[PDB]
Amino acid sequence: GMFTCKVNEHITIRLLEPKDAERLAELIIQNQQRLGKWLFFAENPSSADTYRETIIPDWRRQYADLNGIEAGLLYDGSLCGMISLHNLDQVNRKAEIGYWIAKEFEGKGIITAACRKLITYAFEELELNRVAICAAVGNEKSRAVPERIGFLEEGKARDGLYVNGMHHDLVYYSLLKREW
Amino acid sequence: GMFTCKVNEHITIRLLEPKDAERLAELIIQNQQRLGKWLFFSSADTYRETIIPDWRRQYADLNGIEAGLLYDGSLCGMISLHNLDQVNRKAEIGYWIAKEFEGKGIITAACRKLITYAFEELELNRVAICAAVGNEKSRAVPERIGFLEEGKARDGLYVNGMHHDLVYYSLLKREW
Amino acid sequence: GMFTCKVNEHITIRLLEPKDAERLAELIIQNQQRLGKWLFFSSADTYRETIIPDWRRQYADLNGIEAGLLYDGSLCGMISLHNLDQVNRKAEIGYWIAKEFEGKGIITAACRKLITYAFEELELNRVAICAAVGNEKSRAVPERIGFLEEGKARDGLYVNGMHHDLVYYSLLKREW
Amino acid sequence: GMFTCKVNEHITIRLLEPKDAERLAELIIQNQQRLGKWLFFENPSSADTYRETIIPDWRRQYADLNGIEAGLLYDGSLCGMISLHNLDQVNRKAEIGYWIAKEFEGKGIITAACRKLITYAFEELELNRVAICAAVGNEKSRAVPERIGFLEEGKARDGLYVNGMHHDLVYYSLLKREW
Amino acid sequence: GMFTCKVNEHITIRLLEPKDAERLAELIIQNQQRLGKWLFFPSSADTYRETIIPDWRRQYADLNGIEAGLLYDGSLCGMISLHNLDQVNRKAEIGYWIAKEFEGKGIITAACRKLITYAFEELELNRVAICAAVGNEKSRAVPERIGFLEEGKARDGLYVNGMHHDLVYYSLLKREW
Amino acid sequence: GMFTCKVNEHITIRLLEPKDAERLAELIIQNQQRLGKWLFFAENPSSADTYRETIIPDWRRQYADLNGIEAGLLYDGSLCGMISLHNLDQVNRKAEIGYWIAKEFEGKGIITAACRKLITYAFEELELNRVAICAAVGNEKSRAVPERIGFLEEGKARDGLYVNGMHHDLVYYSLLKREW
Ligand SMILES: [Cl-]
Ligand SMILES: [Cl-]
Ligand SMILES: [Cl-]
Ligand SMILES: [Cl-]
Ligand SMILES: [Cl-]
Ligand SMILES: [Cl-]
Repeated sequence: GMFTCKVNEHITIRLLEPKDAERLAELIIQNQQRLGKWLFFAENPSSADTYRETIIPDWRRQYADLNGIEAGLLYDGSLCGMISLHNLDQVNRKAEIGYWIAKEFEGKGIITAACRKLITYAFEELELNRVAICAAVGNEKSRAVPERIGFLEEGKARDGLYVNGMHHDLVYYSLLKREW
Repeated sequence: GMFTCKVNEHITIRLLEPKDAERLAELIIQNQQRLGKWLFFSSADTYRETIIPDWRRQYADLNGIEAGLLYDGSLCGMISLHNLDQVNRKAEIGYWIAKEFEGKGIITAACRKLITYAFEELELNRVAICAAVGNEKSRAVPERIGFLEEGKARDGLYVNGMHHDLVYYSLLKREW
Repeated sequence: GMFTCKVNEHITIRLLEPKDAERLAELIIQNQQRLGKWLFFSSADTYRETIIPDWRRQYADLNGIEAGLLYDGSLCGMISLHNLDQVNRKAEIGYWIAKEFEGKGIITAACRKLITYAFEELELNRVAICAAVGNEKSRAVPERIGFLEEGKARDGLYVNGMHHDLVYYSLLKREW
Repeated sequence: GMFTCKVNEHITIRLLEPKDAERLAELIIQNQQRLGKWLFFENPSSADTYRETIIPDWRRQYADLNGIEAGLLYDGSLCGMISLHNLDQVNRKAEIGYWIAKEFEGKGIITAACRKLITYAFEELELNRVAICAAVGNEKSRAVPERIGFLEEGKARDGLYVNGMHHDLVYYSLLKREW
Repeated sequence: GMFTCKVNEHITIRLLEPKDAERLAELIIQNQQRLGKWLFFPSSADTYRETIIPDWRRQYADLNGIEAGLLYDGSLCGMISLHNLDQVNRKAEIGYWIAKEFEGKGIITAACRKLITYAFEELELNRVAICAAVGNEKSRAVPERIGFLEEGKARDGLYVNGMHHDLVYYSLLKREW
Repeated sequence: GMFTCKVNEHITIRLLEPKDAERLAELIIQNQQRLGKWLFFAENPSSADTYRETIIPDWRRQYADLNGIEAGLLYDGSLCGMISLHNLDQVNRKAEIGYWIAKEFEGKGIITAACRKLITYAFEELELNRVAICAAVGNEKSRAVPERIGFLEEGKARDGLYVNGMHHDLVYYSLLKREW
């Protein structure tokens, strides 16, 4: 990585590249039954070849054009999962954050730390005013993230998700620049 | 229009076209300092050359409809289905109408047709409407129709300099 | 469809959609023959991802309309306004329909609507219909509507290894 | 011009470049309307728009292989355009059009350039049919197809809008088994 | 072809066309790699007809470079290109290769010369450069016959089947004309 | 910037963004009657709109597409120049480096320091074999950069540069990944 984001001496964020195709792909299979509650939706497989030629390239192109960041999470130099800034709406000065992490790395404080830099990035660099995270109401290591950083529940989206044939509610949390 | 959507008499819905440009801009200037609370917000050339055509390509590519409203054959506003998300089987609906035509019950009837389309044609499960918190006129729409208030986005809107909260309403395909 | 053209209680003309891909291909195969005599060109895939997407985009950009014909609700064929030439204020109209439905006077009634569009909305001065010099059922159409024969295109067609001539018919605004 | 079409010691045909802009805008205005009849079209556009849009678009079209929009060069310089359009591959046919300045009339330029274009059409493209149409009252173009061996096919009623009005178009086709 | 560059009575240069795709693929397969040294180093008719040839054409339409075929007695014996065009710096490079079957007939030299006049007279560049693997006699000789001067070496400029070789560079200045 | 390259405590490298256009354009008008010896010619120089709408966006896509870097040099926070890796030839495993700096920032070793990070990346990530740098023959300050890091002079380009009306020679320099 020429351009990189050091979160701490253990956590690193960087934009994927095509050569990241294999690990991501494999890294999404090793956890292929679960990873849908964390608003992504890999109930039906990654491909590696698809990631190499289309998804990652599209992701970079998007970073190039400035609508968001689809990035990889790194712990001791290995892809553990991904973090993301999306639904960027400059006029309204806001974006949302998503993320997910391989089970093995659950519990080391990765996502929470990665979100913090990403939050700092969002408020100081993009001069955004609001950042939101959402998570399936249902159970959450994921809701736990906005709650240690200090977001506020603001609402629910009834049937906001459609994972594995099932309808779930989505709960919204938001954090304002002045509160941060 | 070859292709059109009759809501009832007086009220027809249709994609815009380059030639709608001079009037769309006129209609937007006479209302400039309002559409924003209505979640929208101009050089009538830009619409002809860039914005109307983009809205059209976007409809051709199937993600959303940005359409014009017509009262008795004239453009009096817009209605719109955006944030289409086929994976979560949900979308959202926005709208705005020129003062001139307020109170004749257009938006409501227009949304009713749009929701129908969302629900039996795109087979969406969820439809939301979103309104700045202080604008009773828009909120009145989800409310007569039967949506349920779902939450707020703190600081959701940035209208001419200030912060305002947005409030969401939703309708499920089964409550319909 | 949000946006249709209702010809008349049986017949609606409407844009095609990717999801028409499966029926559209079943309907061309069961008619792989007969169809180049009505001057028309693969898989439910190529239609789903490439052909219809471009027709729609063409419509969004304003050159012509490649629409489906719908009898009592389902696709029975397609009607077309092509070679739009604005400067010269003219265009052509082609069309085809599945055998299943050849008796219902669909093509003619659709054509009649599209003609109205060409002259009243597109403000065109001229519309032409073209046909294989030997397709009596095609030739009938312009003729019944009142088009004049203008001439022939020598070898204008190449249908399966062989070539056949094309006959032109035209209709001027001040006649319709 | 690296790649070129030598009609004869006198006439050459070749793609235009952006640098040809100045002299195409200029050669056309020298002659405001004498053009919509010649089936171009008026309100003559500038050198910039020819240099940055029209000529590049013509070249890309040639690269993709549908049609030629080429400049006509009479002994060194730009005296007109000839072109191959409505190239219909499934029906194996195209249409040829052209125009030259009032200054180059008489020298058989169009006729000569057409021939090569046609020859290309029939054995390279392997097209079956080549057509030319022209305004009924525009003997100058008409003499061309009649000179080469095309047959009058029909007239399109009101097929042209030169300036303000409408005139009819007369058609001429030339099949392959036939030249 | 409508548009053609006539080098001489036996040699013509022209843009390739999709239909040229089967012949280029074969011409390359039966030569193969002894062309990696030329500066070419595979893929099919299919890839040539639907991607490589079109990009080539499109780049000719855009006025950046020429990728053309060499024709000996109406037939494709190889290619020549004007690449790395740099209009601001008034310079370009020229490359080529022909099939063995057609070696020794003076084709490459002949087309280079034509290509050169054009680089100098019509595009009005000041500089023209050519390069070649340090040990590719056949290729190095063209520039020297024409009167290009060796300008320098690019260390490890080539990569031919896992080995790296040096590139030697020759330039020719307009006034040296 | 989220993703950057910390060269050292004062010098950072980053992809430029549309909002850097005003500063880039001004820096370019400010110099420019050099900037030719430096091998970066606008010729018909900047225009803050053009860099914002076209030039900076394309550079960003190139970075996404993975074929080069057009980055900004920041001293203590702000643009003082650009570094660049271009002519990326993955097949021959080689590429070239360019860079320019504003006069007021001359002589602090920004370029050298930044080229080393760039090289590192070139040799240990794109895994290139060769890296070159070229410069105007009489551009002592530029020439100094390669020679200080230990490249070797490889040859000359006769009239390779064309500055303000006239021609000058380009001299080439190259570093082979096995000399590191
Ligand atoms: Cl965590
Ligand atoms: Cl209302
Ligand atoms: Cl019928
Ligand atoms: Cl003549
Ligand atoms: Cl030789
Ligand atoms: Cl330095």
